[PDB]
Amino acid sequence: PSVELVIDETCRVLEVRPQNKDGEQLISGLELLDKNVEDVVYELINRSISFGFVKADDNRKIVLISGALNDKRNELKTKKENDEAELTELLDNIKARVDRIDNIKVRTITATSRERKDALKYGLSMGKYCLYLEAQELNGSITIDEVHDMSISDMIEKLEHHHHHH
Amino acid sequence: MYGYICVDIN
Repeated sequence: PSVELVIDETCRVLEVRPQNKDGEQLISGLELLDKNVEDVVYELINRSISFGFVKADDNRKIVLISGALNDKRNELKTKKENDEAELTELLDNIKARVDRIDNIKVRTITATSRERKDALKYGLSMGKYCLYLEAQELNGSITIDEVHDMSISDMIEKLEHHHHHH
Repeated sequence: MYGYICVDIN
């Protein structure tokens, strides 16, 4: 369930847009605009349980909160590290916020403008593109089509059960 | 303009 939430300086989600088709049906009829990203993701995960896209209690479910620093922010590269650091803390807050839901274990991945441009074209979230990218380095036996339907939890084991060795 | 958060719920 890949969704991209564009946030303002005040941490409020300006627009909720789908990265993948699964996220599109999930966000159908969701008013989550002008609200803080922390509550936005919390309601979003819970609605993924309601629609039944993902299993709440059955599997060790990894929920991915990935965030990238925007292209316009990256106009200059002066202390872009600082913005990334604050972004990492922003994501760390989202992580601690949404982990309060039943059997939700969260991974947070900070990404650059590259992962986001590619992720929206490949039809995934930034972090699911990022671990796919790394999984093609660690193996290369993972296709982009399967990534649309698979779990990010299953992607972690794709990366760890790496078979670029024969 | 701060950033974009791509979530993937499993």
